[PDB]
Amino acid sequence: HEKGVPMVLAP
Amino acid sequence: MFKFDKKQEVFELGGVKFGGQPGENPTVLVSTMFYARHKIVTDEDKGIFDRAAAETLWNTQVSLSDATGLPYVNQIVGETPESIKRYIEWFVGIDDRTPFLIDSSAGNVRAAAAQYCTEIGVADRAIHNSINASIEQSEIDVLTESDVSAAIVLAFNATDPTVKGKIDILEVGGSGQTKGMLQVAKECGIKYPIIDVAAMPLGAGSGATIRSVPTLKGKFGLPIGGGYHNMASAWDWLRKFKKTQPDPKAIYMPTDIGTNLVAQIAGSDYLLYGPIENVNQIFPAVAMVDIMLGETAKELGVEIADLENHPVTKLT
Amino acid sequence: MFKFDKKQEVFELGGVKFGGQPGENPTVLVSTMFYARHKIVTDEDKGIFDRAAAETLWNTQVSLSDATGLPYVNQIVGETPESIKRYIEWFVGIDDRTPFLIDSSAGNVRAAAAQYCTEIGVADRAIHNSINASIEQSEIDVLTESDVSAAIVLAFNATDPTVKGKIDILEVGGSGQTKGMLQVAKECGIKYPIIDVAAMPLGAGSGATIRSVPTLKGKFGLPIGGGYHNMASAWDWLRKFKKTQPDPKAIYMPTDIGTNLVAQIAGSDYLLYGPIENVNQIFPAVAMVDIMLGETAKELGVEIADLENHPVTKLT
Amino acid sequence: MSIVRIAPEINLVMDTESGTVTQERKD
Repeated sequence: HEKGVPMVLAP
Repeated sequence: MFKFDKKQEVFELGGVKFGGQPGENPTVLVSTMFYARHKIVTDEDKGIFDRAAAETLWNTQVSLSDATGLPYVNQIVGETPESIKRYIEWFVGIDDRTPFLIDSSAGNVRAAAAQYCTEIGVADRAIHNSINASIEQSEIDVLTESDVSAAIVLAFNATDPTVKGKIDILEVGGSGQTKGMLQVAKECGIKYPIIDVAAMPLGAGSGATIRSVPTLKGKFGLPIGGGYHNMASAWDWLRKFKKTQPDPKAIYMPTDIGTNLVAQIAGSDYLLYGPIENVNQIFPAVAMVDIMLGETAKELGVEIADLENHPVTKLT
Repeated sequence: MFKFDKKQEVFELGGVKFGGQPGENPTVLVSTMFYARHKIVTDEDKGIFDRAAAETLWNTQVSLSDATGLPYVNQIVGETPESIKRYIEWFVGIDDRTPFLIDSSAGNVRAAAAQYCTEIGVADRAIHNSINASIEQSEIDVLTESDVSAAIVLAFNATDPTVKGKIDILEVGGSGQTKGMLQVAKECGIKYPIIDVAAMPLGAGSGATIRSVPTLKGKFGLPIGGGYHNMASAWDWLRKFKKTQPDPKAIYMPTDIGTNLVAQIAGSDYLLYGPIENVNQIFPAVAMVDIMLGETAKELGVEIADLENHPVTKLT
Repeated sequence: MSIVRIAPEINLVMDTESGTVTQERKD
């Protein structure tokens, strides 16, 4: 489908 | 200033395109005639007005629409079944393409307005305003029998003045109902639902109105808009400050014409900019924010439907 | 309606806090005075001006800012080294806390003002308004000796009229290779770099101006603003249409004011709204968007710095 | 590059490098 940005996390 | 990932639906009602990515189609400026205490309406109950002096108000919006390229849609307000029937009868004889919101605060009139539109054949040009959460069983009956195919759904969640409330009244429904107001429309025969944000007064849920414009477009994709000038009209401080200064309308107009521009840049697709008598002040302000939106769209990769009649080309 | 992930830097300049998340801080309203063909200014070269009505134009903004809650900053505009020194001496002699932008087109005048403010003792207030790619070695060398810790970094790429072009002159550097303007300012003493988006005229770079407000703010974190009113004042179509209407100002002002509200909802932290004579029309309009921005701040999770003095609580 | 939050409820979010208004994937 119309996907989106991935979840920007931190280590 | 942004493009939407969720594929935006564009509805072409009577030569006017509702919907699309920001900048793809120009904003649809929806005027309002025969409203409460219009200076041309002499007999409000009987729908008797100055027919010669009203065609001049309409021809002012027609001529300025040809210069800026901004499409125009009427909104025929009425409060009695007889009045709104004569208002609709007049409008279709002076113009034969432009849609018209059959708006009323009383569900009986919208019931009467819907029957009349299909009776005389002008029903594909009629937008029912509005399918709110308080719609009764009788109003559904006349709407589904009628030939009205496009209607405005009011994203009003009474006990939830938040973005999640507006989504829930369209998705799951609120209180007093069992089905979402965006699905009640479908069973009413509305093939073209047009979401209304139901702008709330300033200081009582006005921030959720402007943040629902890019939220109810990136969640549903249907055309999004509403009457944002009600936020500056319900403002008590402005109603007091503007009286001290010598010109009350010199200060209120930039604020009243600022609610639309703020929501327009946030993704709004049509603007119930209020009385028709403000044509010469809303079109320059709205066509400016449409040049800004028509520039990012040309740069963000969005394709514009008719670039030749866009405000980014006619007015630049 | 935004909440940037990048932590926003708040700079306090004489009590006027620049920056923060949209809704955290009330919008700053920079007001140009002593501009070209100002009525008060009689000798544009020796800086004579009325000095009596000049207070009246400055007391009006203080009273309005004490009614709306929006911070006010002055922008002193001069053309000759003697004229600009005359304005700073007056302004510091009437207001002792509010900062000012020593604005001027010529480099030699801005350096003279920045050097003069150091000798007078008010240079923590100066917001000397130019760090542009068209900067000579003469101005940077005097700005380094002067005790001016704030400057308006202008993101103007003549070669690249895109949002990426705005980033590159700030980070990497364009015409005038290397030492981007955000990194020239650090090496000339500027401790509080305030970014200007360099509003391009409508039809050429006016889309990149509004999309740069959430772009450069979410990339650098520094306060973002600019003179968005220049987009409407330099519109060719509006000038022709305005002069035909019975009231030319009432058609132009909603468009001119709307350039600021459109860019304010995008995340702009300060607004160069033009002449100070337009103070009664920009404050109600900007304060209306701060109520809207001051409500999504309390919904998205932003923490308002001082709720008791925000326009969301002072008004409404 | 900035994940500008505009609607944590429906997870909607901006993407400043592309200009899109996307929906952050939990995946």
